[PDB]
Amino acid sequence: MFLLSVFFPLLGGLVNTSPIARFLGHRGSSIIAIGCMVVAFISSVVIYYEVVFMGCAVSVDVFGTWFSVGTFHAGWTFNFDLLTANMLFTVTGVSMAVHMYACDYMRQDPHLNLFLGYLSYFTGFMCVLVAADNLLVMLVGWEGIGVCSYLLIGYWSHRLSAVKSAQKAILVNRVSDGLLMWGVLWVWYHLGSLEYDLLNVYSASGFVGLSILIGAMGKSAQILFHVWLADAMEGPTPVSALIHAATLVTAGVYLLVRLHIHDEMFVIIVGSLTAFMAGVFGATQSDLKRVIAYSTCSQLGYMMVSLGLGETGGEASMGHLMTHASFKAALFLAAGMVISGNGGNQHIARYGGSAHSAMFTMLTLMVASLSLIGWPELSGFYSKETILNLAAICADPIADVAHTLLLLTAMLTSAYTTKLFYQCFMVDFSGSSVTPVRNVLPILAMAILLLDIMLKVWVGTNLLSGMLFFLPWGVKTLPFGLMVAGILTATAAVGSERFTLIRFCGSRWGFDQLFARSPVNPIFDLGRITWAIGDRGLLSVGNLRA
Amino acid sequence: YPGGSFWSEGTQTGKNGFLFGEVPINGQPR
Amino acid sequence: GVFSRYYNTGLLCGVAVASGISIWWYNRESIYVRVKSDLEKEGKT
Amino acid sequence: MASEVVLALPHKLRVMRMYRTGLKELINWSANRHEWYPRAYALRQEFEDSKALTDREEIRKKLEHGEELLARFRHWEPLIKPEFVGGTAYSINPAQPKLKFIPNYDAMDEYKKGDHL
Amino acid sequence: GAGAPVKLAPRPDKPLPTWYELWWDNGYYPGQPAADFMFGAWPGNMTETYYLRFWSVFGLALAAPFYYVANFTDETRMPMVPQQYPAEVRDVLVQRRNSMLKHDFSAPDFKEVKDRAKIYWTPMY
Amino acid sequence: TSLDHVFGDNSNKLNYNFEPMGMGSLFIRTMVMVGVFFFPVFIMINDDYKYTSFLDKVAAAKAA
Amino acid sequence: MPKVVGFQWERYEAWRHHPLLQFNKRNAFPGVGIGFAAFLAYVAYDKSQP
Amino acid sequence: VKPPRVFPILGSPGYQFFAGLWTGAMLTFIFTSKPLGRKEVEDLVKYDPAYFPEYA
Amino acid sequence: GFGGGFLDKDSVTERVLHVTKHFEKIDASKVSPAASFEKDLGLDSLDVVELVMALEEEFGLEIPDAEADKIASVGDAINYICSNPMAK
Amino acid sequence: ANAYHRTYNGKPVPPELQGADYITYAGVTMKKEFHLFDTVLSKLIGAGATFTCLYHFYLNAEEHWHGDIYFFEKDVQQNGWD
Amino acid sequence: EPSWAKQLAPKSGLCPPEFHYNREIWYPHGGFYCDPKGWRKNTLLTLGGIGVLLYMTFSYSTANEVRHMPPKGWIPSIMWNSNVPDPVDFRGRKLNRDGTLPEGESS
Amino acid sequence: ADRFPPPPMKATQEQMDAADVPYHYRDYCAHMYIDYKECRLTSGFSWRTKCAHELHAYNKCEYKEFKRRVAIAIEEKRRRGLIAA
Ligand SMILES: CCCCCCCCCCCCCCCCCCCC(=O)O[C@H](COC(=O)CCCCCCCCCCCCCC)COP(=O)(O)OCCN
Ligand SMILES: CCCCCCCCCCCCCCCCCCCC(=O)O[C@H](COC(=O)CCCCCCCCCCCCCC)COP(=O)(O)OCCN
Ligand SMILES: CCCCCCCCCCCC(=O)SCCNC(=O)CCNC(=O)[C@H](O)C(C)(C)COP(=O)(O)O
Repeated sequence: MFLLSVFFPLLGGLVNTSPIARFLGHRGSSIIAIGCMVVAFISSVVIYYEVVFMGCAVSVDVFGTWFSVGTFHAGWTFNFDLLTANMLFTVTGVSMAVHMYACDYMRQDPHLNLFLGYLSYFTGFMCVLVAADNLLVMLVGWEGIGVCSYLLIGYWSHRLSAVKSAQKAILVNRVSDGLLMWGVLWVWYHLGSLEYDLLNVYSASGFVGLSILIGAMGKSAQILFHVWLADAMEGPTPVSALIHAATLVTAGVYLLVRLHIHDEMFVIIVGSLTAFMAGVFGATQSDLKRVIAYSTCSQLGYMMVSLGLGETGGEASMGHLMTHASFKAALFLAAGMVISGNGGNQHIARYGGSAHSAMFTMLTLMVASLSLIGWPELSGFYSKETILNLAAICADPIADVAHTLLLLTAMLTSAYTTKLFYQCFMVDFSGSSVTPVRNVLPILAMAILLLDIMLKVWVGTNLLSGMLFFLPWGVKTLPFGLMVAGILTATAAVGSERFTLIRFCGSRWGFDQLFARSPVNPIFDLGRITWAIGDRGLLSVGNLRA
Repeated sequence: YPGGSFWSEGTQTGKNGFLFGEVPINGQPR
Repeated sequence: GVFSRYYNTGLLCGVAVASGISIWWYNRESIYVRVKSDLEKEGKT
Repeated sequence: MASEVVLALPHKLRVMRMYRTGLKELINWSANRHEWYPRAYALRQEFEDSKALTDREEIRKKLEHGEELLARFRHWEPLIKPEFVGGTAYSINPAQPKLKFIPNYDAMDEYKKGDHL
Repeated sequence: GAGAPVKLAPRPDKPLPTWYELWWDNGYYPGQPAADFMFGAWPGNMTETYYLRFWSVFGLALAAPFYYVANFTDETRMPMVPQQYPAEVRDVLVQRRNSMLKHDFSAPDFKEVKDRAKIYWTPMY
Repeated sequence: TSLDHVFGDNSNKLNYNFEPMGMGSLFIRTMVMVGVFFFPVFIMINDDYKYTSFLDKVAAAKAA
Repeated sequence: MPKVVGFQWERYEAWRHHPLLQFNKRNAFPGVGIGFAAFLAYVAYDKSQP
Repeated sequence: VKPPRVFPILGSPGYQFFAGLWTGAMLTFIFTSKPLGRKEVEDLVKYDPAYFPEYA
Repeated sequence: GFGGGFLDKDSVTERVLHVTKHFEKIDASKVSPAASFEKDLGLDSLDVVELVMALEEEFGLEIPDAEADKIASVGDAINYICSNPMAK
Repeated sequence: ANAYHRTYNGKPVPPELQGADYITYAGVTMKKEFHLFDTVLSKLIGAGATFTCLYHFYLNAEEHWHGDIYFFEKDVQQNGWD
Repeated sequence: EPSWAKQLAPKSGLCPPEFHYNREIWYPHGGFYCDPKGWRKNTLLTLGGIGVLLYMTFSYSTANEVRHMPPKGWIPSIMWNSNVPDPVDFRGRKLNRDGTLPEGESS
Repeated sequence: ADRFPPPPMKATQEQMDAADVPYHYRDYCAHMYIDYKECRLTSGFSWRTKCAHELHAYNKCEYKEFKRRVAIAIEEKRRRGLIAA
């Protein structure tokens, strides 16, 4: 059962993209994709119960040695331990519902089986990433999900902005991939191996944690790397759900939790600044998918700070990752159903009422939104409150500012999520297209993720749930009051007259515009210099006329 | 869906494109 | 959005109210004393 | 200030474009359409208070000030219907143009299908 | 809805600029710059001077509290010491520079453990 | 021109001269880029300087 | 005090307040009564009397 | 600006005042609640005769 | 359905006549196809701006500004809408 | 298709869209339609979520009214230490 | 009409009738709204081949799984794998293969 | 920490290796952690009701250690002069 969680989504992708799919068509390829995900989810459930609960890790030599020159030895080997089982359960369970949704959402697309094969490849490379036992097979998974993210973001290739969004995701992540590669070189040079179980670091040379942190900041879309994440909304809604829940953005946090070789000052500062920035960014957007994208960036900031706190903080970071994937995928699927019910419009000024959506879509948005804002005794309450209480008792003075930033971020999140519900359903109608979707497949796709939200409350992620870190009632129940403050403010729909702050925040602090000329235009101009002045000029040798 | 259901027959017969641009001449083998 | 002066006045009123609550929080008894007195009160029922 | 296109317009069309863009920017800055209706009425009453003017200098000063206001309050995220330019559904799955086909190209003039030297 | 109309981009009918490969013409109207916001009007008509001017205040407004707590506040602000361990368990736990147990000011080797948690970059020889 | 009344015409042209950036702007932004993207070089140079000045202090106060 | 000047927008778009286009409060919280009744039945079954 | 027709209480002056009141109170609790909590935690044990009988 | 992406003349005419009658000064009996906005109906320029924005709302269109400047009568609006493949 | 029918120009409503099943308001007619699968699945999942919230809140109500400190201090003072 | 156009597949019932897509192009994945006539039989045969691959990789995984620690209770891999060690619980006590405490401390 | 000395460890190294206790949980309440982990990992969905005693006892032990940590900090600050005695 253990190799069935990794191979078999890759097999589904291989089937649906090869000339076998010429004989199946759309109708047969949908069956193949859904079955190939159901099998992998069943295998991951067995792996989860064996490794997490009964504590028996399994190591598999899959395809022998990859390459071995000198003392640099990379093998095709997996290891299934606690983190790997957690990640496999989360990835396969989310990707199954996203496949069941995409087989109905992209029904009218002309190349449906190609899209399903790309989704399966993306899932399989994520499984390869988390199942690897050494750094090089991890890099296979890293670049595989990067390539499949490029193929899926720029799926509608006749649209130029989608193509440029895919290229932007590739380039922004390529900077951090370079830094991560140099960090792998440092790690191997000063420890002698590439396998995770032999990488126990107490005191290393600083470049190790910094360069691995930069490589993780690329994929997890932290500060000065978040710019690709918002533009990745050019792709279809299943792509966004799988990018923001289970694949891609959770890979850097997984890598930092696995290695635990960071220096906590950088991690805490980057995470808290990212959380506050993405909180204020999502409060001032009107595109329905961009608000959810910025909430993803904000929660990744929370997890970054938590893994900065310590080993218990690393466990809480993995726990928040696991519970975040379910309600984030549910939020994106419900938003896709609302968009399709309103004629493709993504602006929240053109919604309202309870006619453009099913009852189940509204229930899904409500329950996932309540889990995200930390409503008591739902799924996100346990993990988010654990991170907040662990940040309130850290003995680092830097974590004092980080906790304040997290509390402000919590109020902002409960503001804009309540605004997303309020604009979508509570206000009067201001669109003109009412085509509500009530198909069986997307409704069952949403119901599965709501079942996982219930499961996280009933069965915890780890042993931290129910442990009491001893805090006064004032410190403990303040995030509930911040949630209520966000709800009351957003339902009052109040606004400020400070329009220059509004347009500074709504334009997202001008990061893209400043990047358009601080590295980008200089790279183009230095290329002009090296070609025209150097190759055609200073180094050019002419002819002798006679 | 054609036929009124997901589980009906398909609706295409013949070449779905020509591999390598090769078209059969008079039914002869290539 | 909505430009409301009642909300803007409520913001400053809330700042003042919670400043008074914070002053009351500073001058409160110890939790040991509060628990001991609460248990002594319950034991006469 | 207006762009080089709007500065080339006749005066009537210049004022009409200013009123139209003001209504659209009020749509962009509002939360809903039901928020937008009384702001649209107020903008209409604002233009009605300068209808009976004759002095071209006062007209020019009011026109230029309003164009400066519209350049200031240009929304960074305008509301565009999805199937038009700048919308989210523009240029996704267009019908293919007619592409020509050459049948059996390898079988035409075999043994002489390389590059000359 | 596949097959929606889309307007085509015209071909060049005048002499081209020397550095024409900064425009992305994909065939449909409109084309774009090679990187967005490199030229043309920015969204909301803002400029680079606008963002640099607002950031010259806003950046120190965000870097101010971290500096204050990292230079004017220390471990003794906490009402309790870190989690206590037996010597055989603690002695390996505080070998990590990453650990939050080096902020235990009641430990007998508090200074020496803090002096061993200084970050270095070039490994010496 | 069959869709110009639906999506706009080709009359409005792009306002850009396709000219290189100014010399001082290019120099300043390149120096900032070198400082940001090559910060390990400056970190290691500072390490070498801080190491050799300590050996200077040792060699100075040792032979006295 | 004139405000009906220049294309009456409320009359033209008075269909936006159709009762089947509004927010429906009857099914705003589906199943919450059933879950509450099951919770009360569980509490009476388990915690109060035994 | 009018409130939504099925929720006219959201446009009431009392509701907007209460939302402002709660929001301002929580925002300043954010900054005040950390040293007050730390003092409460210290005072739990400081006034314990089982630990510090000198402070009663 | 009907038409190669274009709405029929009669339903477009009916919808435009419905949109045009939403003024206080308008007498309903004068509203007909090929009726001028200013000379025949008695609407100023701001009323015409509002009418074209309402027709944009009615047919789900983003009418370009140079095209909206040319619309000056009911028949002009009907002929413009019947030439839109994107008119719904 | 679209879920509402529009009338225009004061025309009569088409006769297929009249009766006890349709609602007309200001010239727009919509249909009162009941969907079974959507309603049953939403009610079942919502009842599950409500029970999951309420049961776990009931199991932790004393630690939520008081804090951790007060609840465990009362437990120590009332019911011994070791 | 060209001579080779009679050999080509029609546009399927999934494709909108006004969509044009150049039917001569051979797409490796199937192309525009692919709907072959015998697709249900091909789907069943590909499901059978996938089941063959599933059995092959299940056998390979079972042959190559290494457990360096005994589990803390009964795991479902005991049913199909004979290399799974006997469970040793959280207190260090050896257990039976069905996960129960042996005689001497049971019941 | 001499005024408030640590209690004896009730769990040996072999007992913590047998329960696979994470090395940052091997403190002066490790035996209660072993009991709580053993109860919860075998109780499935209904762990909050039938492992309530083990979790409550573990949290009570951690409360005792928390109070000792507060007392150690108070004594250290009193010795440094930061809090007047
Ligand atoms: C354009 C990009 C496309 C991307 C494609 C997907 C991503 C791929 C990424 C990784 C690629 C690795 C592929 C390696 C191929 C074989 C290499 C090993 C060769 C060999 O002789 O090894 C033996 C072969 O075993 C076996 O192969 C097992 C025996 C047969 C049983 C299982 C059959 C395979 C079923 C797979 C289903 C589909 C999965 C899709 C990946 C195993 O023994 P060893 O000598 O290594 O000894 C050690 C353990 N005994
Ligand atoms: C820190 C500083 C480091 C310095 C490092 C420098 C490295 C060297 C860089 C250059 C090395 C390559 C040198 C040859 C480059 C040739 C470039 C193209 C020349 C070419 O097209 O050839 C002919 C024209 O030039 C000619 O006729 C070229 C003739 C051969 C050129 C060299 C020989 C010159 C004579 C030798 C004596 C030089 C004086 C010694 C003091 C064509 O002609 P065609 O056939 O089309 O036209 C016939 C009608 N007439
Ligand atoms: C965000 C908000 C930004 C604010 C936007 C700017 C708001 C400022 C508005 C006030 C400024 C003005 O009135 S700008 C000055 C406008 N007034 C005039 O031009 C004098 C009248 N002359 C005429 O020719 C016509 O009446 C004419 C009205 C042009 C056409 O109407 P008709 O053809 O029917 O006749």
